[PDB]
Amino acid sequence: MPSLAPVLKNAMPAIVNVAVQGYFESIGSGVIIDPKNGIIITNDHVIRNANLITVTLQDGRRLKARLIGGDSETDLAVLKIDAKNLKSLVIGDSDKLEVGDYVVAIGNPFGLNSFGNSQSATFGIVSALKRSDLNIEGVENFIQTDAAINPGNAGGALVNAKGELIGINTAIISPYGGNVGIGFAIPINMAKDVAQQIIKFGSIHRGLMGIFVQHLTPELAQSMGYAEDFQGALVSQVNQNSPAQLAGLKSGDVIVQINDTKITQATQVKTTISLLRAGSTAKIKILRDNKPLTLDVEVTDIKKHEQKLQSNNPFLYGLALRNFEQESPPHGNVVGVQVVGASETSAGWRAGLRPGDIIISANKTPVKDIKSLQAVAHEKGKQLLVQVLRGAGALYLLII
Amino acid sequence: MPSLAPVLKNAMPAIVNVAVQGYFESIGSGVIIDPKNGIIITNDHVIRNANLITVTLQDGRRLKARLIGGDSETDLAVLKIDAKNLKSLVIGDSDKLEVGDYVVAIGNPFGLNSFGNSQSATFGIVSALKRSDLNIEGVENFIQTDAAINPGNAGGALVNAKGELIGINTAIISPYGGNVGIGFAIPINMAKDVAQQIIKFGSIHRGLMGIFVQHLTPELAQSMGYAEDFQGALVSQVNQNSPAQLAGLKSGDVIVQINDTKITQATQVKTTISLLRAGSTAKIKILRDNKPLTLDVEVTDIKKHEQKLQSNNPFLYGLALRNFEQESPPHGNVVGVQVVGASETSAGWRAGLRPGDIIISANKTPVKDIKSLQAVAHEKGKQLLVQVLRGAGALYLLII
Amino acid sequence: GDVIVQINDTKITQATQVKTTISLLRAGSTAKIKILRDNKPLTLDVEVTDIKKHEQKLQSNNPFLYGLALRNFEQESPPHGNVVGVQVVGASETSAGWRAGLRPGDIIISANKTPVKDIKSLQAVAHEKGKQLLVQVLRGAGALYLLII
Repeated sequence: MPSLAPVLKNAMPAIVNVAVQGYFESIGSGVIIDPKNGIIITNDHVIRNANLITVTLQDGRRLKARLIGGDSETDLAVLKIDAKNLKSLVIGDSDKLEVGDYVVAIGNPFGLNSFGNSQSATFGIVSALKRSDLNIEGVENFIQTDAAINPGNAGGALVNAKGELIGINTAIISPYGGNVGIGFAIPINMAKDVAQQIIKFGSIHRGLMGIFVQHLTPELAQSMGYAEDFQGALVSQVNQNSPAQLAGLKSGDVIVQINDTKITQATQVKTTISLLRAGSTAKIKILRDNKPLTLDVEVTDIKKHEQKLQSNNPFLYGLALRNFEQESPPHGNVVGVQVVGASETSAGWRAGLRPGDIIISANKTPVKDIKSLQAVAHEKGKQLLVQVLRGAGALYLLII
Repeated sequence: MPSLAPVLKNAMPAIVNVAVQGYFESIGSGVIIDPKNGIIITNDHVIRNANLITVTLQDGRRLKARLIGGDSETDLAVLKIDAKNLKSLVIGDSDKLEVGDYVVAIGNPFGLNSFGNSQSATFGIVSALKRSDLNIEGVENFIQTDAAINPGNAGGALVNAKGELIGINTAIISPYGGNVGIGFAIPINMAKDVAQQIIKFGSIHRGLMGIFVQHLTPELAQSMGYAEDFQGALVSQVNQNSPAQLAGLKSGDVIVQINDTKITQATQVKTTISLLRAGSTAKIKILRDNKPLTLDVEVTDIKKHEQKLQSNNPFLYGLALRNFEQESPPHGNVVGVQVVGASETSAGWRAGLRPGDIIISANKTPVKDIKSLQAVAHEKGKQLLVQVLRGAGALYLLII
Repeated sequence: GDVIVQINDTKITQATQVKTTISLLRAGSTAKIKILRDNKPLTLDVEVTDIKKHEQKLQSNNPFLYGLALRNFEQESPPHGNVVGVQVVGASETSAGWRAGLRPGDIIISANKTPVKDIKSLQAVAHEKGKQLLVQVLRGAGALYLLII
């Protein structure tokens, strides 16, 4: 007989039961990645805010679990179980998945197996790949399956016909919270990378290139000189003083490949960079007009680069400024720069500077334009003193 | 072509439609077990409280159905149809089922086939086996399937890839009552046994061994001297004056096999005994410590055992008694037995004895403890006369 | 019945002063307590000990039954018949017993396959040291096996 029984026999031990207690009892599933060190993988939201987490095997053993690390962005987490005689599953290649491939989802939906010896298997094909824009997670590269995934199936395994592990069941789209044949799983290659990174450092340190990326439609590709069937990631903006700008990356460029990964659409860029660790160079392969180029862009920590940026310009950082000219009573003819916006973390905001203020003098020197203001700001003192107009009133502020 | 069409062709005639009218119209499905005598099987809850039940075949024939018997505990029922030229399907072995085997569920969901010629087939694998603790039915040994089972699928057939009958679709778990890929069917071996027992006696007469069973976890197994991977049904309690107690069964014993059926977990004991008929001996194979033993335990009707139990101790039966000593005004020093609880069926309760009462005298003889009370109870009279303390007051009661 | 009359330098004239005087003291430091037992003057040196530490010294002394309130129990309760053992009046959520799934109202009839008729007997079985103590309890009509580690 044509059956999935033999293959599923060799996969079920690897899938376990996770029980959670917090300040509140949550249940979910887990997969055993490395039976040697006894470490299992599951969804972050399962073990979120958890005092005690308990893992039960098909053996029937109940074991206290220790939390190595977790990542809210990709909804992944790694646990260590202090046990032996654990069994595991062969890991597979999610990048080789094709729509229409048969898959089985193994997990504990509705807490059905009290004793852990009977996980639930549900059967389906791969509906779609590389799902994004779902807004379920910060970083999404989902596998879409019509195999039945319900509450409690999270952290469960999604396996191909051979029984290799290709995904971790995460979320579903439902009008009423029950499975309607649409479910999502995190591809194992992405998931394994996150896990292996977690064990090594205890957390994921992520960086930004400071680039905005736009989907490249065929209509749009023609106007930029490319072929209709051309594919890639269009670069709409490269931010000011960003690692991308330093590398020489420009607007109108089309990202065609990042490192080993090849890029055919914009949504692929964010997922590729998210796996990369901060402080490490990323090889970006682009086409500027129709000329091939290769750029090495630093992937930089968010907080760290925000200090280098403040260091360059301490006083005026985090401020949106517009040149301002108006005849406003009782001030009379007013010429200076207006504070369109201020950052709550900025030196200006701390000083009491507010949006809508008009800066007329800095360090007792009249300011008629932004370029003049930046000059006075450029010369370095412990503090910059500014005089601003707030409504009918005026104020003196000290940016330290 | 790789299809289920040929096999389902030889299965669809066996599945029929059941229509019910009561005081209220209910619809469901049925399967034809014996075409010779024209007997069909279905869920008990379909034909519950039913004045007239009508069966329609794929032939298009509509037939009045007669109710042989039904069992609320396993939610099964047998119907006899007075017709000829009926077709049926080969019955199969549910015990040979494995998780991942392809199965099809045949029934009339939502009443879609008005004329009976087009049952609905739904395709899925076997999600799990031996489901229990669901608390849907009194006796549960369900097959879990992700094939689509909806209202009106009850009493329908669940068939393997060969087209053999392996289950009767019974219940689903859903947040909103629609199929979410989790559905349950009664394994055919169990269902066939119930049916054949019904045909023979018209009802199921069930008995209790008076034994409490606990799941044996590997952690728990070690401390009792067994292997970590050992499996069985731990005997937590053997009731007082029970058939199990007479046979010599004790706490700490592990049921490893009952009759032909081998036992690997606690939930299997209840389902196994449920099939057994009262007044029939059950062969119980246990391990006391690590020593193999065999005991033959009588499976006894509940009403009969409680009459043997009442006969043994007539007056004080159904009473929970605690030795009582207290200095309570206006009684002064009070010594006697206190009625912690009384059974509404008890001789004591009928006599007007209530919980909280303190028995200080029996048959004009002072009672200072339970053992003394039981002695006075042991000597036989048509009635036992007791003197009780009810609050500040006292009462004389006559227990017959 | 002893009367604290002075702690260290601070002299004590009413009860509320004891708590405030000790509250200032740092853990792991000896406190000089001056009392009157009946009408005879005495001086005692009492260790001021951390709460978490003392509760670890306390668990070590009695590992299995710590955090439990136990009462001797005798009752004739169907369907058990004559029941004699110790009843769990209360359990502490931090106790080894509570973790094992032991609940108040349970009646312990056996420990390590040995029948238990009273607290003194239970404490004896608990006193002999194993990694775990196995107990059999009565919960309502049912009975349960628990493993206290």
